[PDB]
Amino acid sequence: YLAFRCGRYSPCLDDGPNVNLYSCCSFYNCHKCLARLENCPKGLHYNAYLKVCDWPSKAGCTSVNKECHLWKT
Repeated sequence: YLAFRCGRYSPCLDDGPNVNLYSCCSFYNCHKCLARLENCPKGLHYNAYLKVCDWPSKAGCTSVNKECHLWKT
């Protein structure tokens, strides 16, 4: 049924904050056919387990994209 077809802007099935599988500083914010990422302060990683942020040594960054320093949020 493909309920997304929006690309990285719809990696979820509903709406809300979710764990990113690629970026490491900006997590995935699911919003309709749009997934706005959110980079933490001081190049921090988002704690998908708490919908918050935290160093990359505690937030466990396992996203395919470890080098989040590739663009500007």
